[PDB]
Amino acid sequence: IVGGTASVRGEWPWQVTLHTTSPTQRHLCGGSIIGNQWILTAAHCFYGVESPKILRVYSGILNQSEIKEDTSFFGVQEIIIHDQYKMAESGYDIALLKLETTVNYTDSQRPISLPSKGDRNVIYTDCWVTGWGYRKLRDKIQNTLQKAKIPLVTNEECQKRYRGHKITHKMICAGYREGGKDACKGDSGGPLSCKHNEVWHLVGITSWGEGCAQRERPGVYTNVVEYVDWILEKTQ
Ligand SMILES: Cn1nccc1-c1cnn([C@H](CC2CC2)c2ccc(-c3c(-n4cnnn4)ccc(Cl)c3F)c[n+]2[O-])c1
Repeated sequence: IVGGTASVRGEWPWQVTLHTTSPTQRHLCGGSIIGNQWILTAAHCFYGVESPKILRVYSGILNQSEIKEDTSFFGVQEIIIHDQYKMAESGYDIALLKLETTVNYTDSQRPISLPSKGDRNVIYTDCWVTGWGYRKLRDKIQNTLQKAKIPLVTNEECQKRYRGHKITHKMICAGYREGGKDACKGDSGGPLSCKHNEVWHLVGITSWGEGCAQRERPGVYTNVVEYVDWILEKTQ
């Protein structure tokens, strides 16, 4: 996260850190708890992942340094990538992780609701991007989970900033005109979380952008509301 600030414990309890363990253990991507056995993340995260065997899902984590050899984690039973996914910039950047067991929800590990049926025309004005990613394009995975408040941009404006790409209704963009706050390397797969009527909804999945926090180059997110039917079909 560029231009963000440190979170505190329990602040974003649906945020998980997905680790790979091949050839070494490291944070790979963010993700969001959406059910007791289900993480929603980005399909692009699994480029070069040979199988679910090497993945570990950690929940209730504030600092990456909390993770040691005896830290509990969830195994991944299945990676479900959208059947139309080819590359992040062309959309369908969405994946479900089915965990090997059920999360028991606690103050530190909580689900986030999907965008609600009937809220199709809600204007979200309180949206936050979170993660352990870089604070600038040439950096390092951060220890403490970072947060940044970022305004949604219309798809029309977003297309004007990305005239080499097809910005579709299945994407949502977010960013300041002058830049300064954005996701960056290591944040993808995590949530764009928006609060409406004091309830958090998973509005976006952090996906891609041209650089990090550049002026007139918003971050691009998978528009979760357009995949609710797909999510429900897979989780049922
Ligand atoms: C894990 N790891 N450890 C070390 C390095 C990394 C690493 C490297 N790239 N990535 C991912 C993709 C990769 C996981 C398949 C990635 C790709 C793009 C973005 C991104 C950007 N950026 C544009 N230029 N940089 N960022 C801007 C906006 C928005 Cl909205 C974004 F999503 C974020 N991430 O995370 C993780």
